[PDB]
Amino acid sequence: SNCGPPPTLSFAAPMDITLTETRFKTGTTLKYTCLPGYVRSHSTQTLTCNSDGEWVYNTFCIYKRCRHPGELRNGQVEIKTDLSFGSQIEFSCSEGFFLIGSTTSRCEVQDRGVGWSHPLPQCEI
Amino acid sequence: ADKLADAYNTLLTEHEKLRDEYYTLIDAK
Repeated sequence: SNCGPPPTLSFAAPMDITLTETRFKTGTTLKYTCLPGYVRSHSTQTLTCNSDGEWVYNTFCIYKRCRHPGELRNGQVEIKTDLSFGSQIEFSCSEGFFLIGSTTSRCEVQDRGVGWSHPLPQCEI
Repeated sequence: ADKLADAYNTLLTEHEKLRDEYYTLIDAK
């Protein structure tokens, strides 16, 4: 009847109670917080220990979404996946227009939020 | 995706504004 350390998470870290003992009461809960790139998903950002030595939670943090970076005059901003954290958008020009600058951008953590890694390109000539 | 971009971004800004406005509340009991 005993669960060890919490599993560490990709999406959230614990709210600092670092003065922690080797295992945790078979009914204890754990207040968490979203990591950079993620926003709070459910009412409950928490882990919990059940009667039989396991850790259990619902994923309470989801990829934050970027702004759409606006029109690309004479080009095409193409969303591969989506516009949320970790996802790439591609730039490409039309007709005779060549593209100058980055051909990709990725929702990266920026400030306390989430922006595009590379600036928009110019679609010119 | 010229005006749909504008629509999305706006929605986002609201949703973002809603997101934590809601949460800052449920946090604040």
